[PDB]
Amino acid sequence: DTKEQRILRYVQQNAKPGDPQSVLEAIDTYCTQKEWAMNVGDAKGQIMDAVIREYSPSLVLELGAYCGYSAVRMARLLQPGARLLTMEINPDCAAITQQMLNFAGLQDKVTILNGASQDLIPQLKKKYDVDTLDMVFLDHWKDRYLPDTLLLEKCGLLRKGTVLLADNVIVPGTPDFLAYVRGSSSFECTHYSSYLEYMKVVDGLEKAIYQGP
Ligand SMILES: Nc1ncnc2c1ncn2[C@@H]1O[C@H](CSCC[C@H](N)C(=O)O)[C@@H](O)[C@H]1O
Ligand SMILES: Oc1cc(-c2ccc(F)cc2)cc2cncnc12
Ligand SMILES: [Cl-]
Ligand SMILES: [Cl-]
Ligand SMILES: [Mg+2]
Repeated sequence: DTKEQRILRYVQQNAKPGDPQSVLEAIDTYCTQKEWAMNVGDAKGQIMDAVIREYSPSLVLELGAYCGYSAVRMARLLQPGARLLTMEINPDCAAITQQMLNFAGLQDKVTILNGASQDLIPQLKKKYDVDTLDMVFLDHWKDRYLPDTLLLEKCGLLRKGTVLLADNVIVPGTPDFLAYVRGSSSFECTHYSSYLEYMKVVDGLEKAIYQGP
């Protein structure tokens, strides 16, 4: 078995079904005590939670699901009827994510789209009936942050006030994205310094608010 399979099994055996908080705790504990994994983690998770509660987004897009940690984290704070779409290129992780969401009881709030973000983003309007996004969590490969942001704008998916929240802007880092949004009059940016998940290593999130053309 894989590390991802072991994470899911641990959750199933150490958290309570339908209790998102106990799922996060179980993942955090396994990844602290047993095997590191690239979940956004509790340190940065807490800053995400603060952002989510500030904006109360009705429709969130996540880029990069992995084992579903962040999707559980965001979905648990969504208001009734509010939705998350999460894109995941690896089918094994998409399957882990779905199972994680099911265990947590958040499956009716989340749709996991198995495919590349660059292929799926142009389908959101027609195929998934999206108008505009309220928030986007960028947490997939770091070289896609900038191209996918520009694609989101091209496809008419951003509106005035759409909140981009980007993980890992320090480690591994996303230099082209960071310099772009910070230099653009189309974004209002704020940096939230934190720590790499499960490590004493500085990391941070960037919040970039779309201001229109
Ligand atoms: N272009 C792409 N489109 C969709 N998913 C991608 C991608 N490039 C990478 N990924 C996926 O992005 C993930 C990054 S890890 C995501 C962790 C998750 N947000 C959390 O905090 O819990 C991996 O599962 C990887 O397969
Ligand atoms: O949060 C993350 C962390 C790391 C990562 C890996 C190795 C390392 F040494 C440090 C950090 C990689 C990621 C890829 N996609 C999404 N999120 C990531
Ligand atoms: Cl990467
Ligand atoms: Cl952490
Ligand atoms: Mg990350």
